[PDB]
Amino acid sequence: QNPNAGLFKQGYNSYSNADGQIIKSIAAIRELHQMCLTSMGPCGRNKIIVNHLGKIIITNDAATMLRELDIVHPAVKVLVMATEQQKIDMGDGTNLVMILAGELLNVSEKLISMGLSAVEIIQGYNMARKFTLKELDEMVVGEITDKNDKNELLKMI
Amino acid sequence: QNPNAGLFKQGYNSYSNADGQIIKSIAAIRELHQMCLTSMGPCGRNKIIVNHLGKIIITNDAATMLRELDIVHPAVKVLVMATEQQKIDMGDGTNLVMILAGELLNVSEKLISMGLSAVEIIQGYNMARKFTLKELDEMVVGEITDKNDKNELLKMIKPVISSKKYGSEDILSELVSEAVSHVLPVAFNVDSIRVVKIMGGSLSNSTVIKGMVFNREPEGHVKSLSEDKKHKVAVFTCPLDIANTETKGTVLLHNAQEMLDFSKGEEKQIDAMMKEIADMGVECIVAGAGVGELALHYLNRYGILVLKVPSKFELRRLCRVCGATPLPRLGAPTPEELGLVETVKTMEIGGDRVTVFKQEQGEISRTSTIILRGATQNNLDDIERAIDDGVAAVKGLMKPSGGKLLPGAGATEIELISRITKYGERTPGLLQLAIKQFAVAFEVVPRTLAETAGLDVNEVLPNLYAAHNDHLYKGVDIDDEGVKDIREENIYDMLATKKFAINVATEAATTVLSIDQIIMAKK
Amino acid sequence: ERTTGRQAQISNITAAKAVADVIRTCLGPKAMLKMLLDPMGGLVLTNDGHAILREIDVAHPAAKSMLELSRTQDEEVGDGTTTVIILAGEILAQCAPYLIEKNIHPVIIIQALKKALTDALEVIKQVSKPVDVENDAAMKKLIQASIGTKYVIHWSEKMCELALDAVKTVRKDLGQNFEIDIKRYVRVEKIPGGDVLDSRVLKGVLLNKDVVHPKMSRHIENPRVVLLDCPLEYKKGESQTNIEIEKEEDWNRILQIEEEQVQLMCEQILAVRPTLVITEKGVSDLAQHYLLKGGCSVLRRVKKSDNNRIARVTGATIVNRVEDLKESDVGTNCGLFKVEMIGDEYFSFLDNCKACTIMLRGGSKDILNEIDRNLQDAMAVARNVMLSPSLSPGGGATEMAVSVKLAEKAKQLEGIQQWPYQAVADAMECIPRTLIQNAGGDPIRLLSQLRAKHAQGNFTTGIDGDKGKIVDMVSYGIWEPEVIKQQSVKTAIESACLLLRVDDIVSGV
Amino acid sequence: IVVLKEGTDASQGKGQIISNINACVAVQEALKPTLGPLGSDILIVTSNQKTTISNDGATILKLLDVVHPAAKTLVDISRAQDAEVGDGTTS
Amino acid sequence: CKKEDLRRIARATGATLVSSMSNLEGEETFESSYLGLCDEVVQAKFSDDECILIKGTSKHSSSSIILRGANDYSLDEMER
Amino acid sequence: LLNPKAESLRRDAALKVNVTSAEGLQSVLETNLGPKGTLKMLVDGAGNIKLTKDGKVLLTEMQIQSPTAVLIARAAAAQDEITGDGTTTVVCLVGELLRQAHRFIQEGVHPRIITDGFEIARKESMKFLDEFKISKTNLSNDREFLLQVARSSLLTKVDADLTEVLTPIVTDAVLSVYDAQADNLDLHMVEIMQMQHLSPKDTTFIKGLVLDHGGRHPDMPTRVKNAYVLILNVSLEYEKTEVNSGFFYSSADQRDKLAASERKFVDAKLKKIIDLKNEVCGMDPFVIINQKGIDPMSLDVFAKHNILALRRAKRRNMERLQLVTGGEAQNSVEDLSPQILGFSGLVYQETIGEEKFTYVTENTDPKSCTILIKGSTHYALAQTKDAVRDGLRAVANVLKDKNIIPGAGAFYIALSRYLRSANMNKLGAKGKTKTGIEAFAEALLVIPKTLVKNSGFDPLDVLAMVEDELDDAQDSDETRYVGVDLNIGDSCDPTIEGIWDSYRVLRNAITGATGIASNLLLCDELLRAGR
Ligand SMILES: Nc1ncnc2c1ncn2[C@@H]1O[C@H](COP(=O)(O)OP(=O)(O)O)[C@@H](O)[C@H]1O
Ligand SMILES: Nc1ncnc2c1ncn2[C@@H]1O[C@H](COP(=O)(O)OP(=O)(O)O)[C@@H](O)[C@H]1O
Ligand SMILES: Nc1ncnc2c1ncn2[C@@H]1O[C@H](COP(=O)(O)OP(=O)(O)O)[C@@H](O)[C@H]1O
Ligand code: BEF
Ligand code: BEF
Ligand code: BEF
Ligand code: BEF
Ligand code: BEF
Ligand SMILES: [Mg+2]
Ligand SMILES: [Mg+2]
Ligand SMILES: [Mg+2]
Repeated sequence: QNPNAGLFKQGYNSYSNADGQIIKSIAAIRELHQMCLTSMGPCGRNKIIVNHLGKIIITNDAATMLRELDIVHPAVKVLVMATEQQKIDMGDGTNLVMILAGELLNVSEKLISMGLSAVEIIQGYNMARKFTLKELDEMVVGEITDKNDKNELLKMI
Repeated sequence: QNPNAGLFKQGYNSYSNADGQIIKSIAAIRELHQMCLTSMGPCGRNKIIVNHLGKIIITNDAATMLRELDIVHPAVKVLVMATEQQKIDMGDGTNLVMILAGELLNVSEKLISMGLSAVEIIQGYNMARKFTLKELDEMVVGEITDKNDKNELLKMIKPVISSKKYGSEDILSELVSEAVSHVLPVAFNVDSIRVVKIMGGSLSNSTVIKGMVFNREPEGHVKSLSEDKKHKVAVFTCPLDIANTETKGTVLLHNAQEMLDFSKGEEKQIDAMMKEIADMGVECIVAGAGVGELALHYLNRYGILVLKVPSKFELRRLCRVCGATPLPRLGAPTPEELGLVETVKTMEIGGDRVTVFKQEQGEISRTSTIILRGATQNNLDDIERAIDDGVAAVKGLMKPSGGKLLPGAGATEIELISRITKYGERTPGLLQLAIKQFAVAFEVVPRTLAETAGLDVNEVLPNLYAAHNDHLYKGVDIDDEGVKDIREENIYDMLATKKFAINVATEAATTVLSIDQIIMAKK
Repeated sequence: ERTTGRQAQISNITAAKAVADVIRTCLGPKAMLKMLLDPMGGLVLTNDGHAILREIDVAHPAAKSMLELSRTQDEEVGDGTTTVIILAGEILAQCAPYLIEKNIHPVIIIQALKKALTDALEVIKQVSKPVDVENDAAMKKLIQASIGTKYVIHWSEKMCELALDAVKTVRKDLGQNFEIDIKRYVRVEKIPGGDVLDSRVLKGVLLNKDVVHPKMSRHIENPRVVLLDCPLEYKKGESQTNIEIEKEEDWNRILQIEEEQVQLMCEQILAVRPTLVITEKGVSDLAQHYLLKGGCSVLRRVKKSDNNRIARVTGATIVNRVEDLKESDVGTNCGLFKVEMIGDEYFSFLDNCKACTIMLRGGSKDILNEIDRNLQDAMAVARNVMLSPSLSPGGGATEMAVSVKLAEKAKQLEGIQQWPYQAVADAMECIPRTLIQNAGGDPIRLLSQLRAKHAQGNFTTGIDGDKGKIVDMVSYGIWEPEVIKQQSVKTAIESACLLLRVDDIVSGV
Repeated sequence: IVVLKEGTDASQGKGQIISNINACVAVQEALKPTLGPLGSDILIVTSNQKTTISNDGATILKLLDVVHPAAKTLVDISRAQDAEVGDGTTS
Repeated sequence: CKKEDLRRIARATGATLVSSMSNLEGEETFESSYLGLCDEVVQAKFSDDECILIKGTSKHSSSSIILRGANDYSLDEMER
Repeated sequence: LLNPKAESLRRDAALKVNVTSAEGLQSVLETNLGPKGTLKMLVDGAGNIKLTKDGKVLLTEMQIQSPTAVLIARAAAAQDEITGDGTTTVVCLVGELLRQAHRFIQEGVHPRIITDGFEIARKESMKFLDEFKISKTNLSNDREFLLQVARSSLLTKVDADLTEVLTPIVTDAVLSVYDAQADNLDLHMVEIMQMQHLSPKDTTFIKGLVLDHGGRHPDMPTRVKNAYVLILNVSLEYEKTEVNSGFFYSSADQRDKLAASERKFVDAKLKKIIDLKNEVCGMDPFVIINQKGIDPMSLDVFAKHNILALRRAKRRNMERLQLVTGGEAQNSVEDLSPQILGFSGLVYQETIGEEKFTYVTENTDPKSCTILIKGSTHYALAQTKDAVRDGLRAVANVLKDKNIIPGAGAFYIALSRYLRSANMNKLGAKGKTKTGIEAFAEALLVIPKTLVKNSGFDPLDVLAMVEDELDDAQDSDETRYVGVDLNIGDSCDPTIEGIWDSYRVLRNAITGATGIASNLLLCDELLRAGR
């Protein structure tokens, strides 16, 4: 009975944001966030991921779990991407990129609720980010004397 | 890949005329036209139509073929409708309504080709039609003196029987004109000519009785009555037995007396009812209703010939043979209610026993029967179709001056060609086209008669034309040389018929042109 | 199969939140029409919340609970339907974080929400002003208020009229509270065509049933009405009544008796000298005749509901057996008996030139159902006030007041018990916001200003619909029955409290 | 309408840890009889069709296939034991 | 009516559950002999619904509670 | 957001669809609009050919599945169900209305602004009508004016020559039932007997009442010339015991005695009438009709005394006959007076082979005629009736509403222009709401355009002419009605040609189409939930 309009392409699925899409995505992310939120920290736990070719894997690390999973949500693949940057371009901190990137988008909807524009939240976030890198350059307490003295290495690793 | 638009209804099929639909329809009609175009005329052929329930049928007639077929094209059903008008409202001319209605639409596209509007062709056709009825009222040559004189009837029914059953054209029309006179008083009802038929011999043995024949047997030992004039007869709506009570009605018995006595009690009570009527002179009682056991038993003793005839349509046409009157109850058969029968015996026809109900002079009958003998049941049926065709045309010559008549063999038609065209290039404007076409249309009646006669139409047609321009009797020589003369054989289509037809064909053919879009649905 | 943990909780919250999401664009003066397709065939082109959610089957349990909220609310007050859904959601949603993020147990969040509700309800009655339930002008500009946001507004005044002119008509105080059974005593009657204004509130009834016999009165001046249960034809025995006859002329005897009893029956009726006899059951052809010359017009087959409303605008109490037909069962107090033929369809009227019959006219059988429902909302908020002469600051003003008095208190409570309380406050704010949004203005902007102006400068300050600027209610006024603001917040906080009690969901009878 | 894994099971919770324990217990209770001087012995006819009979707990836990992640570690530590030592595998 | 209520509506107005007016060999509901004394019988409404109340009675002592909630889902459980 | 299953066109897609469909339905019915329309021939799933050009016919005769196409259909049927005319116009008006509105929606304007405009325009349209109409004197007996109303609402569905055949037959009928001196009328009192055989041009007007069920008995009156007429309604046939009964004869002929005992109840009530045809004209100067039955034995009794007995009559004929003759609808035979029979002159039963056809010719106080529709086939017999009804309810409307409106789209081309220059110097509207009334205004030009679009002459051009030949008599003052001449391509005076649109139709067409369209435009989501 119900008609259907404006279709001439092929059989896709268009999720217009004017359909509360940003939140549909926050959801998908929210789900994989909880997985990483309990892997970080010494008090973190492991997860046994079982390969799509059938291999057991157990890891505290985040960039690895995500790697071994069959992610599919486009808005999620994006954050799994950032977990790659971290593992390649740093090897460490892979877990913290997730937890924040997600938590950012979490306390992000609170704003979208009020009425804050997308572009407004973006800008404010970058403004707050660049500002956040500054403090870190000075929030810095000690600094290893670059000693590279074997014992000095053990204080870092 | 290809899209599709403007659809929100359900799965139909809309044939917009702006898609050359009028012609798609002319096609469908064109197809069933050829079937009728070879059935008309004495030189017509039959078709064996085999029922959708599986029954064989063979008929020259057109309205019958169409009836027995599973037509489906909306533009065609319309012309099949007109063939119904003709069969109901005239019984004859059913074939000519098709051939014209179609031929009209055929020479109709020639116009649509040029550019002539739908509405323009319609108008021009009606203008040419009304004009065509006028001439027919005056193109009329003779007119039967309404004589109704038996011999005068045979002059009319003979041309109707030929070109339906040509060959026994006279043995037939004679056989019917004789059935009609027996019921026509001295200063009409089609029903008063019931027709029976039975396998055996050929038609040469066909007959005409002054009353109907029945199949069942006389019921009592009363086999068949006597051969001495007059026989008092009593008809009954009620059944011969102790009536009953529509609300239950059970016999009760409190004491043995009731019983012992009830037994023979009703026994004689039946005798009573029987007796008393047998007394009033009756000797033949036709029982439209049931007949009790004891009842017939007593009557058997009173030589009362019985005849169960449940057919309330037969019983009624029966009374109009003897003179009797149907009696709702039982017991008061007034000497007035009774009727007289000359013969009521049992004859074996073709091997099987049947009861008769005729008269040899005294007590005239208003319901005669034509007993047709034949060998092929099939054929024998198409004959009863011809007997109706004639009768229908007779009941039509009645009261309002139906005797009027014009040349058959298409002779009339040829004249009508020129005469309608007279009006053609005489009316100003572009209507002149359609009016002229409407005239060409009338060339089907002649041409086909020749075509069906194996005559080279391209020869008979011009011949019959120049032979029409005092002498507008020249028609198509069914059998030879050029044409022949209508008068040469006392053959002609009466006005009432051929006129009403032209009017029905013009409606049919016109409504088909008024439709400028069609919509169907899944079945 | 099973889903324990926050897993459960979440899906419940999201479910409930989604329910809101659908009709949120139906709350406001510029509210749109959700043309829904019912299974049976036809359609529903209404924007009246409950009438939408009814036409949408849902799956998730919470979404089922959330959906029935709109119903129980549409049963208390006729209005405030969409609002309860939106609030009921935002409450659960605004708890979502402190529910798991701040790991507060469901018991605690419930203990607070139940507390914050009562305080919140105070602030409602606190800002509510009373009203003259009798002042025709106040009632009109009250009913008018809840007629906006609906297709029926282009005749707003005309509507409140038919509203009051019917609320008051079927009303009947009674005291030994006020009883207004709009349902059984205000039978509506939607008739296709004409104009909207061409509709009136006939003080009587309107049946399309014609007259039992041709030569019968088309309209008795002041008719004497007689309403009855029992039919008008030869009755039969409720036992094994079987007759045995062998006594010949006895058939005629019994067959006659039938005519005889129909006679008697006509007598008992004719006795109290009636002009109009309306029975719920049939009317034997014979009985018609004896009631014809008996001098009265007859109406066969009329619904109980149709009949018992007649017996309130004719006084004619309905009576079964006729040999008991009293004369008190008159037909006094009943104007004419018109029988207007409305477009090839005969009707019959019973106006008097306790129960009225609102007769609506519009432009389609379809468009009328819009009106009927719209009207019901009017005629219901009228009834509410009749039974609670208190009103609340419309334009979402009330909703914002409670937002602050609660927000303030919450902030000054201290203890984990604060977060859930705080949320109820943050929640409430969504209504002036949904309004401002469906208006087009900037939510973050207008609210901060509405909220501030509220914080000090009066509390009867809501947002103006077609405008989009914050206005004071008193100013252009749009108060709504205080009762609505009760339920909307009563059950919404309850709903939330129920679903929050769930930590597990299972499937199988 | 969107998804995040394409129909691919994954359990969590406190029960998850308990499932795994019990899972391992099974593979454990399995070898308990093959222990001690008077220890029972097993007869495994793998889907291979090769019939074997032994007590090297390693050899038994190798013929059990075992796919449960958790319970599958008991198969690993049993193999290592038959390496760095050579005996005690059962235990 | 619910016969499980009348049994308790009657012990509560002191009345008598009239099985069939007889006693020895006659016929009567026996004026106030079988009847019950109640303070007031009223049909209170509750939105949508509307039931009867026999509040205040001779020897009733009795009570009866009526839950009101958000919907049937919570309500069934409230009572539950 | 959602739950499995259940689809829903949302946002501007839903509006896109709604307008889409409407525009569509519009184009599909435009063809059968105007006298110069198109005759479609639609056949059902059984092969029942049927011709039409009446929007309603074509509309309720089709299976539509488009939700918007229904709300528009239903509102259009609800129009032929009140004004009985203009079912076609209303579908175009809601169509063209949505197109004109979609243009300003497409540019940005919130629909609520185009709906606001519509209501505003609507009122102004209905005001303008009351100032545009033409109060015609209640004075009937002006058959001349009414015969122009008959032809007006007839050429919209008739074979041209047949218009002239039915134009009177309809008017005389309406009049014949109408009660002069203001009062009222109920068309139900105009029987519309229809019979096959002989084309639909042969149909006739009977001042009396024609029926089917004739005297079913041989020795019956073939034609009761000049006589009384009994309006009967009591069962003149065998009956049964309303309580379970049964006979039990113990004696041989006791049977018989009980046989007649059953029938005797008949004759009891049957005698009370047979002596009435004695007690009146018991010497020749007669016919009973009866709604119920008349068994065999009884038909004899009546046939015996030459009393034409009819049985099973259309029950609404009680009232129709009670006007064609005057006699009371005699329910029971007890209190039956000889001074309450009715009277008719020639009352003859034309038998058409198995078919009986009793007429009630020659009357003194008719007040209830019968339009006998003739016709060779069923398809024509169908359409011819659907033409009479749509043109009879059309004349009787000219009476009810003592006003009339010039046709040829005069009123539309008028209101259209008016609204244009109105708000230009009215401002008695609103802010950006001018859009909506502007649309509504331009919208109205449907009828004039479509009217000629069907004829042929270019809509844009000929309508331009009316716009000129119009203000011509405005820049020269004086009022001159202008319409589109669907024969030439120039304008003309509707009133002079004899072209009229019934007032109540226009009043329920505009208020109607707007009701739908204006409520469609405020739609933003098409649900489809609830298995
Ligand atoms: N004897 C005949 N010779 C020439 N034409 C005849 C003869 N008899 C009948 N016809 C022609 O038969 C034609 C009609 O065809 P027919 O088969 O009789 O169909 P119908 O009579 O049903 O139209 C008439 O035009 C008539 O001229
Ligand atoms: N005229 C208006 N201007 C601003 N707010 C309005 C106006 N009309 C209704 N309201 C507010 O919007 C809500 C009513 O909207 P409505 O769409 O009628 O929802 P419901 O179905 O709950 O009545 C209430 O908060 C009321 O205060
Ligand atoms: N001959 C005519 N010339 C101009 N207008 C006419 C003419 N005859 C009737 N019309 C127009 O016919 C229109 C109605 O179309 P019609 O086909 O009757 O559909 P409906 O009446 O169902 O809307 C009226 O608006 C009227 O103005
Ligand atoms: F998991 Be991280 F890289 F320490
Ligand atoms: F075929 Be026809 F009727 F002579
Ligand atoms: F919009 Be609500 F239901 F009055
Ligand atoms: F089984 Be063990 F290796 F002794
Ligand atoms: F074609 Be409409 F109904 F006059
Ligand atoms: Mg012939
Ligand atoms: Mg409301
Ligand atoms: Mg019309």
